[PDB]
Amino acid sequence: IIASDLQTTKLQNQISKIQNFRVYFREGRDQQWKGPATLIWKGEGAVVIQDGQDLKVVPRRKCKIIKDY
Amino acid sequence: GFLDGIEKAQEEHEKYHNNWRAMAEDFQIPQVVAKEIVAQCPKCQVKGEAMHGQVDASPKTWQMDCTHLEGKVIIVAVHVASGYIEAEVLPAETGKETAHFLLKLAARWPVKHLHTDNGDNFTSSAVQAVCWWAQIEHTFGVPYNPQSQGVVESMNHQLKTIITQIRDQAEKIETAVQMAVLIHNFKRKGGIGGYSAGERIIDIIASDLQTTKLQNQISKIQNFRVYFREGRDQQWKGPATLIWKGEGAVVIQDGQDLKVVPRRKCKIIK
Amino acid sequence: FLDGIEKAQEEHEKYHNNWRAMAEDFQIPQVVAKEIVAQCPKCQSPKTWQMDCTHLEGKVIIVAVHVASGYIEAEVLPAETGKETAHFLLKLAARWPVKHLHTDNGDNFTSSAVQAVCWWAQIEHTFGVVESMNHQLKTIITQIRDQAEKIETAVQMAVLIHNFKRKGGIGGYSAGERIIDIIASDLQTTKLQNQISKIQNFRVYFREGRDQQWKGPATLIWKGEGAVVIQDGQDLKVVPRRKCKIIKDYGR
Amino acid sequence: IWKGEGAVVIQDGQDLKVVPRRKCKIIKDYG
Amino acid sequence: GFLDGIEKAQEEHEKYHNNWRAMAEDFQIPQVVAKEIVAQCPKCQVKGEAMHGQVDASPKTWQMDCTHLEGKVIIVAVHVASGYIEAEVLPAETGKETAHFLLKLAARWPVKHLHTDNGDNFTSSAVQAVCWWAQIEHTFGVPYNPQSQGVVESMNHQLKTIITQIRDQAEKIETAVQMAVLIHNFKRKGGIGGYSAGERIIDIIASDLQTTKLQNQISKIQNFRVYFREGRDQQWKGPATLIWKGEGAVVIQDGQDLKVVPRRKCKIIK
Amino acid sequence: GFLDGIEKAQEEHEKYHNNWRAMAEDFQIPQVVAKEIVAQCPKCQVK
Amino acid sequence: IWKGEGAVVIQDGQDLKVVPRRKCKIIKDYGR
DNA sequence: GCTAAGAAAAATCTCTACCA
DNA sequence: AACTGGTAGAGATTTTTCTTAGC
DNA sequence: GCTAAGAAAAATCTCTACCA
DNA sequence: AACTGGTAGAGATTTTTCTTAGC
Ligand SMILES: O=C(NCc1c(F)cc(F)cc1F)c1cn2c(c(O)c1=O)C(=O)N1[C@H]3CC[C@H](C3)O[C@@H]1C2
Ligand SMILES: O=C(NCc1c(F)cc(F)cc1F)c1cn2c(c(O)c1=O)C(=O)N1[C@H]3CC[C@H](C3)O[C@@H]1C2
Ligand SMILES: [Cl-]
Ligand SMILES: [Cl-]
Ligand SMILES: [Mg+2]
Ligand SMILES: [Mg+2]
Ligand SMILES: [Mg+2]
Ligand SMILES: [Mg+2]
Ligand SMILES: [Zn+2]
Ligand SMILES: [Zn+2]
Ligand SMILES: [Zn+2]
Ligand SMILES: [Zn+2]
Repeated sequence: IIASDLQTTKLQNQISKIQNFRVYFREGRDQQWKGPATLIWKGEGAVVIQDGQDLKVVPRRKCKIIKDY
Repeated sequence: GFLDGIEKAQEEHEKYHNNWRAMAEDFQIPQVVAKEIVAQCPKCQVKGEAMHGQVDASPKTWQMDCTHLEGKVIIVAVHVASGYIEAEVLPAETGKETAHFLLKLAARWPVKHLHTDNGDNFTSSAVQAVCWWAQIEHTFGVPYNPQSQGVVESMNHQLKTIITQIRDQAEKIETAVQMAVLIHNFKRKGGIGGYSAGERIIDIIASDLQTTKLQNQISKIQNFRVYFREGRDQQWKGPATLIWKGEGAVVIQDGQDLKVVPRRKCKIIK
Repeated sequence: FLDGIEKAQEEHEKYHNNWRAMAEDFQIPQVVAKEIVAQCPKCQSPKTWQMDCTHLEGKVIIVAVHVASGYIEAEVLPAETGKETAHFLLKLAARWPVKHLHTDNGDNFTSSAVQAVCWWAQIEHTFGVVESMNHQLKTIITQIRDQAEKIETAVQMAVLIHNFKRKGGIGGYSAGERIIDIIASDLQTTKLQNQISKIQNFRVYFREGRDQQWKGPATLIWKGEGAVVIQDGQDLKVVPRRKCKIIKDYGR
Repeated sequence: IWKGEGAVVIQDGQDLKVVPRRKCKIIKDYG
Repeated sequence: GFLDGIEKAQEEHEKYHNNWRAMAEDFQIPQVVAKEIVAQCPKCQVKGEAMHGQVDASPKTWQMDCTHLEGKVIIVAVHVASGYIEAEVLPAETGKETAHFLLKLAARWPVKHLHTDNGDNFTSSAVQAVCWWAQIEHTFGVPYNPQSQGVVESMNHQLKTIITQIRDQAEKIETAVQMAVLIHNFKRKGGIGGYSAGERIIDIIASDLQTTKLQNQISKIQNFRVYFREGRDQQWKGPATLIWKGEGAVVIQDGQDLKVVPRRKCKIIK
Repeated sequence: GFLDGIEKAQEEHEKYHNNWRAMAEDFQIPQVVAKEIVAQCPKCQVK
Repeated sequence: IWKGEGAVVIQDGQDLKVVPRRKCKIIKDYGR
């Protein structure tokens, strides 16, 4: 009972430290910097982010991705 | 110690928005802590990561755009792998004329992939119907990012410089556009092979067809299955087709995927 | 090497092979094989187009055909004057290499506008395949007529079906594959001819075995890392580089 | 060496490598 | 031969405007002749030589410009060697207010050289009168070339980003401009010495004064005249002052010009 | 961010006097700040 | 006090003295 | 007769503006 | 979760080619 | 007691947008 | 004949510093 709780907390710790990133992006006709969003997919050249239950594709030249220590 | 310095640095950044070198020198905290104080601020974070991507350059990809010259509308298509240009003057910038231009282009050359921006004539039901009938995959760029279509905007620049060079030899603008297309395609050399654009599109399409037929004839008479050992765990994967054996490594095909495996981790079976 | 050159000369003396086949079979370079063909007395078009006008549903269809492959470019004209014919010819010459044009003695084909376009684009025009291609295109146009609304759409859809969907002939190819193969073969021949003239502007003095006197001026054919192929006395022979001296020749 | 559907095997200076198809140009290069 | 090829290449370029690689391959002429055929054409020659210059960065040079923000007029001056900024909001873009701004700047700091563009407020009789009274040399840039004043346009960019960072802490725009000047001058570090802009202007001006006084005291007690031999002809030039003698070369002053002469070509005389 | 982890690690060491690798692994803070939290305590010693 | 390429200046017993680097071991101190 | 200096000519590398 | 800057010319630097003086 | 592997932390290098 | 692009931040790669296992 206790051992399964320890193993579950270890696996959830690894899963929580894999892909919890924040994205600040720049989009629109007047290109303003907008708030945080969640990274979904990251390819070379562009990223797919989820912001306010809307999917957007941003080039990596117009975004900043913040990790966790 | 520096824990009270960390609290003072948070108050100071909340007022003045220092960068990390100013806080790490004024309050004598380490640089990881000052970098975290700046990185947890939303009023900062206004800068991108300073790189460029690379566009798709397959042997059947075309890019398309519209430009303006003397109150007319020119539409330009470019073959990406060679630099080969087709261009025309439209009476209007509607979707019907863009669909007719795309249908003539597909009737002349093999088109399998089209890349455009998000203009109103390209996001149209007529263009969608022509792409459905002629079996073309249409992709659009990220909005307000002209670097996604870099080749056709570079060719907009080249076409306009040639038109100002030969402008006084024609009466109308449409004659001058077709003369500039001829000068670009056949009278300018230099590039990958020292070619012009017409010689390069002939070489690219002919080499594509010849190399598919050659490796069809090669693969239909093969033998020598290969069993190989790879992965993070030293497992054994299934039947792989040997393609080429070199002095140092071998080339195998597994699940229509090509892999280069060294000679120690594989065995050939007749 | 020299065994391959002698075998290629004997085989050409029997059967008169071509230079691509001899270069692939006997494993010699292509400039040597081209010289073997060029020395034979018994061994000595990719850019010609035909144009015509036809009628359909009160509209004028103008058709150009590439003769060596059967490749088609068509259009629908607003009238049958010489200005629209000159504009169609200028577009065709802008997209494909056109050097020889064959037409009939029509009015719009014999005009000052067509004459000025042929002068600017350097085309040889001759007045007298297109009729067979017009009949085949019109059978396709009546076959796919109900899939389109206008006549220009049906014309371009029939051009696509003719060029890329109908296969036949010897190997079973369409017309687009045949025109690209023909033009690529001509491009290979012209590039090799440029290399041949640039190499053959030299001259070779060679020193034969067990002689200390230099021989006559032999023309250079091929220059390798360790071998040199020369022509002398209507004979080809291979001399190594340690007994050769290559000098420029000014014999225009 | 081999041209696949989404990858190309090339030999560059006695080094075999696998490049994507969209990053290659295959010529015969008369010259 | 290729002499008839040269005549054909001239006719062909007159019609089509080929580049030199196309003519050198089609007509088989050498590349020097084809380069000359292109270089003698006026319809070509539309391209610059692809380099950048470097601006004057003496320790008493200032650059100045005007920018716009929310319907106001900001005027910015920058000290070039340190990056030190003064900025204000003007009621209008006339020459009277620009002359008053320049007079306050000259009353605060030592100004000897001013560089501006060709705006109407800078090419003015009031600015000319202030520069005459305060003994400032005014230079103007090449017209419609903003790269001549590169430092002050870079600082226009930095000032606007800081103003958007601290905008919600002030009511008016003038308070926000002065808060941004304080944040730039004293709260941002990194550069030549790891300094801010205020520490760097203090270091530059203080080191200038100290090094002049030190070498005045050094040069007033010198001796050791030097006779040296240089030039394309092995001549002898006149009395030169020895400044420093190093292991390998010596430093001499001749006609207020500094020269580094090796030790073989000189003799020291007491 | 780990600055809230710094405040929580200070409270946790004031109660239980943890070692520095334990605080660095549990609160996800760097090792320099964890050694400093141990170093400012008069009863403890980083070893 | 000072760490040189070959010398080290230390304070001990209200006295300053110079010890060479071959007879010294420098360790971090956590004595806040 | 053979080598090598010296200059001409060709090839390769870095960097810029413009494309709504 | 499946996207992306590129082209061509102007000089600068390095390498290859060609003629002739000298032993 | 001394060395060295391994990881954390700091320093240096390349490249981008924006400034009418 | 006397003029001229620059600044600062985001990652990537390399170097220095610090703790601990092992002989
Ligand atoms: O800024 C443009 N070019 C200049 C440029 C470049 F080419 C390449 C670069 F790397 C940088 C550049 F600055 C440019 C802008 N737009 C369009 C263009 O085609 C276009 O070339 C376009 O069609 N649209 C439609 C889709 C939505 C609406 C109409 O706005 C956009 C705006
Ligand atoms: O294009 C400008 N900046 C952007 C920019 C840059 F900063 C630096 C770059 F390397 C490139 C850039 F594109 C710009 C233009 N002008 C003036 C500016 O100050 C100015 O910054 C200005 O004052 N004048 C006056 C003098 C005559 C009239 C009024 O037109 C000019 C126009
Ligand atoms: Cl767009
Ligand atoms: Cl100006
Ligand atoms: Mg567009
Ligand atoms: Mg565009
Ligand atoms: Mg200005
Ligand atoms: Mg300005
Ligand atoms: Zn901040
Ligand atoms: Zn024959
Ligand atoms: Zn020209
Ligand atoms: Zn404690």
